[PDB]
Amino acid sequence: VPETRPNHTIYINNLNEKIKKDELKKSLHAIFSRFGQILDILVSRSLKMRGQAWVIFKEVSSATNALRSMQGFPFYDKPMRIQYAKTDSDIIAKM
Amino acid sequence: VPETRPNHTIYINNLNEKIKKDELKKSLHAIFSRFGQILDILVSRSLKMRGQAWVIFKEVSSATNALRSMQGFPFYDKPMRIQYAKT
Amino acid sequence: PETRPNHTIYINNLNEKIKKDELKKSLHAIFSRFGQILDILVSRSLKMRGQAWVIFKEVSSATNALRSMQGFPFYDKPMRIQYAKT
Repeated sequence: VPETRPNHTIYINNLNEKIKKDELKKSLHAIFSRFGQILDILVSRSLKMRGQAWVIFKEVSSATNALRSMQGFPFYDKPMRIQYAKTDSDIIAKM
Repeated sequence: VPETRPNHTIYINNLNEKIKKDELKKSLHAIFSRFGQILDILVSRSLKMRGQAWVIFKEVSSATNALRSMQGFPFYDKPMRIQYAKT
Repeated sequence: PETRPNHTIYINNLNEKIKKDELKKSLHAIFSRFGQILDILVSRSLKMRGQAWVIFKEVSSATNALRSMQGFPFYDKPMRIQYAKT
């Protein structure tokens, strides 16, 4: 059940697909910044990748609090669906 | 993203529209009183207020614990959708 | 009542594709971080499908598991969690 095992990265699904990547990244930064230091936020607007984002935290504890605190939060009328990434970002190996 | 910025008041939607007002308020009180001092609960089944409820806590910290703990709780067979109220 | 803390969480909206043995091993792997699990009840009878009970040694463990895993998207389905009721 790797998606339930804490690591530095949360995977968010069920995001409103009408939000532009630029606006999405700024909004996710304002939502998630209260849980710890964000290294970066990933959004692909490649057709298959819409409604999805990755928030990478400096510490695992920050990602866990963010995941438990924001699970199901109705953002632009849609509940956020949050997991941990199955694999954690290469940036963590470089920390 | 002001719906995600902590406030004294939580805004709940996706409430079961078949529950009547006196029973919905009493149930909302019984669920939310463990998180802090509740100043008041606004429910109306009138117009664009239906399926919704405002719980006003004495302290913001109580609202934050209430919203995070009860987000998606299946209340009368519907998952609670909880935001902070707008200022 | 479903909101009043007790030793046991009742989970539904579980994907019915999952078989008894894998579902119990998966639920133990998911919920073991919240406290000591005493057992997990699963039945693959029709009326018991998509459902499970996780019994913790302490009520505080059950409360943490329910608040922490509420709505968790497991096999494409957000977990629905309540405390066990009569």
